[PDB]
Amino acid sequence: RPTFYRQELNKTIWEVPERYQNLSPVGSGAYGSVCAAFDTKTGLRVAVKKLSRPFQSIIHAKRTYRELRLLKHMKHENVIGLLDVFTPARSLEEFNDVYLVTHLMGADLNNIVKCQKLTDDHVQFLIYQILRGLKYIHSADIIHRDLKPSNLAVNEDCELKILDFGLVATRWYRAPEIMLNWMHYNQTVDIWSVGCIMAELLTGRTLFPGTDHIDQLKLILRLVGTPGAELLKKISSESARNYIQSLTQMPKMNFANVFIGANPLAVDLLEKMLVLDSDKRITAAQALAHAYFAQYHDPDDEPVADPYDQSFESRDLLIDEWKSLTYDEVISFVPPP
Amino acid sequence: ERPTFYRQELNKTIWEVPERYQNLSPVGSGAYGSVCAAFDTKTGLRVAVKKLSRPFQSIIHAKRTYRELRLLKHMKHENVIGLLDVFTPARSLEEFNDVYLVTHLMGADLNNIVKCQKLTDDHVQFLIYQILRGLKYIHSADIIHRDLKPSNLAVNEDCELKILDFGLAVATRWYRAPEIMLNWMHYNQTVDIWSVGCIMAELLTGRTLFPGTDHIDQLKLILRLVGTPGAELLKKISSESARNYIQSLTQMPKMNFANVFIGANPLAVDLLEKMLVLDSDKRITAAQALAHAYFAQYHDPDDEPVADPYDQSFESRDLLIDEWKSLTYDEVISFVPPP
Ligand SMILES: Cc1ccc(-n2nc(C(C)(C)C)cc2NC(=O)Nc2cccc(Nc3ncnc4ccc(N)cc34)c2)cc1
Ligand SMILES: Cc1ccc(-n2nc(C(C)(C)C)cc2NC(=O)Nc2cccc(Nc3ncnc4ccc(N)cc34)c2)cc1
Ligand SMILES: CCCCCCCCO[C@@H]1O[C@H](CO)[C@@H](O)[C@H](O)[C@H]1O
Ligand SMILES: CCCCCCCCO[C@@H]1O[C@H](CO)[C@@H](O)[C@H](O)[C@H]1O
Ligand SMILES: CCCCCCCCO[C@@H]1O[C@H](CO)[C@@H](O)[C@H](O)[C@H]1O
Ligand SMILES: CCCCCCCCO[C@@H]1O[C@H](CO)[C@@H](O)[C@H](O)[C@H]1O
Repeated sequence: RPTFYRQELNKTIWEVPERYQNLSPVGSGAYGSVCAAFDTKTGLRVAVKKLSRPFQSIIHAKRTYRELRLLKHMKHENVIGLLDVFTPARSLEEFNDVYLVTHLMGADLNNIVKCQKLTDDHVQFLIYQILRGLKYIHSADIIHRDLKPSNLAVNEDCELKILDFGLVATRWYRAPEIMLNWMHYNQTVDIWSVGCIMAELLTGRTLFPGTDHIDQLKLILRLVGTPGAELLKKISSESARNYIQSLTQMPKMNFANVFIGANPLAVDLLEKMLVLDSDKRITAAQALAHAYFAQYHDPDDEPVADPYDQSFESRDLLIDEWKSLTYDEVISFVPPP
Repeated sequence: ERPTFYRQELNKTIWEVPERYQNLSPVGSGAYGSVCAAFDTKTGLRVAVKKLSRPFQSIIHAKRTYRELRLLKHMKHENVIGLLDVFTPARSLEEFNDVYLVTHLMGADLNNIVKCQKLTDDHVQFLIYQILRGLKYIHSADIIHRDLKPSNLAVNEDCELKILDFGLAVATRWYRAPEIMLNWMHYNQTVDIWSVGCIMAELLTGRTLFPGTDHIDQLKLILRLVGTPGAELLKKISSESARNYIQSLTQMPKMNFANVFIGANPLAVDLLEKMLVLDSDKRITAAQALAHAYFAQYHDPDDEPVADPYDQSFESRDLLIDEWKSLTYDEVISFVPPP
């Protein structure tokens, strides 16, 4: 049980153990605020996320538990891990604030696509690592839903980690079914995003730079073509089917022609990721075994999540219970080596 | 007059090297590069061949590649690693993507030794003399090693020592100067003298001086020996919160080192006192240490050379990857082997 100190930073109170020094705001919003800090115990730069109003709404209370529980179980080279979690509170009664701590990310993938023309091997290595972390995330029944270059931390050695930085437009990497307000969607949405990211690493530019969601969808159909009869058989929404069925047919462009400078294996993989029908998209685990990643793929070193349930929508509790569940997860936390 | 190259794969790694280098076997690997031991048929020497990893894949890697080549091309001293050769398979700048560095193959490091024998005082004399002689040279080129530790000091069968950097990816923190762990933003050469003091102590006692489990523990262990900061030193810390923090600790006196290192040569103890001072401005320098009576058997003021002027101006430049690559290529092409 450390000694805590108290400061204000941009109209928010930060109560943090002595071990973290030189707290410097690096971002804030309705989900949390983050400070970069110096971890005196380790000498590493850390990010300290203070969650915003964690128990003031039921949805906040729930988000608070979901994030801590998830992050406590994320133990993979290509996924953000939890270095520390704390609270200034000394008991459950006083418990109203939670702080999450991770390795500070310097650079993201967007910092990289804006600095240089990537070689093929550099694209192989980056997309390999995305797919490796995603295979692990998906095996826990988690969908990322916002994969984009700014949520992908890349160090000096091109070692990549998936985070969620939310506190380069999201719409640009987003699966069409999300933009269409689909009833359910699944983890295949994130494969669409990876397709958009890989394209951009291959050409240097945003694949579908839409100005709004409808422009976005227009650009997508232009490349991949209008839905086929097989896909239409699976659209539940009458008004959607009506609209989609009105459109003039658009053919699928030849990707080998679009991406004329790219490795044909890279082109082949993009064709398997950027498919309208999400059921026909390649999965993260299947994409790892694609020839494009032959120099990187190791089926005995592409691990999957631990057995804890991370997908528990059914639980309909009250703020107080989500609160004590969270409090227990904080107290039981064991730091990584 | 380009050599003929042969290709092979060692550990998912392609090694393309001139025929002169035979019998490659991998001896180390990591994020910075991979190393193979080899036999240089031209010279009859065993060599180490280090293939840099992803040399031009990032701006940071590109500048590291250049930095390492420049530094190794400069180092011409008996107690410091020298460059025997540098090569690339590339025939032009437009082909240039791989860099290989060749040095004399080192047998053991100093760490292998301390574990394996209790060292005589003449033995510690010789090893520490050679570290300071190399350090005097490195420091004279305005280079700071920053990671001096037994695993970065190679020692042959004749007890001849070279400083290098074996790192490719025994804790560094154990030999690290207290100000580096305090995040002092403008540290200087004297950090390496701290490290030498820690290494000498270990050679005398046979055990790590300050085996800290983290940065805080490390500092605790250091203060148990050297004492909590004096009034002189506290005044050099301009942070009120830092000052008050240190003052609220249980105050530790300085231990008398002669009372700590039992049975050691009194001269070695005196030298260690001069190296392990908390205030870096008060530490002995490498040049000064060489003249300490501890090394009277070894010291020769006419055989402790300094480096030719070293142009480090690149460090302060922010350049493109293909610019760093082109500059590295110039240095590959201009390399002249040592006779
Ligand atoms: C409700 C909820 C649930 C889960 C997440 N979540 N999910 C994930 C995946 C799926 C990738 C494992 C990750 C999160 N959360 C997450 O990343 N949280 C988090 C925790 C601590 C710090 C940070 N943020 C940052 N970490 C490191 N460097 C940073 C640099 C700048 C900056 N603005 C934020 C940083 C994020 C987010 C929200
Ligand atoms: C980015 C960068 C810059 C500079 C260095 N650096 N600095 C120095 C000083 C300060 C001592 C001059 C030396 C290095 N680099 C360095 O030693 N590189 C290097 C080059 C070639 C081979 C080796 N490694 C080895 N050399 C000889 N025998 C070995 C035996 C085993 C093994 N695993 C490695 C060996 C290291 C290292 C990295
Ligand atoms: C105008 C653009 C048409 C968009 C078509 C998007 C098709 C999305 O793909 C659909 O995803 C669903 C949700 O995961 C699945 O249930 C469906 O089976 C699948 O076909
Ligand atoms: C699955 C698709 C269902 C929703 C798509 C509706 C978006 C319509 O598209 C929009 O509407 C205008 C006409 O209404 C058009 O002139 C424009 O193309 C566009 O702004
Ligand atoms: C255990 C208490 C922590 C000690 C903190 C020491 C950090 C000193 O930090 C240094 O202090 C100097 C003081 O003028 C400044 O010149 C430097 O810029 C600053 O980095
Ligand atoms: C908690 C124990 C305090 C350790 C204090 C270490 C003092 C280091 O020494 C300091 O190093 C700085 C960096 O070069 C110099 O600028 C200062 O002049 C010097 O006093």
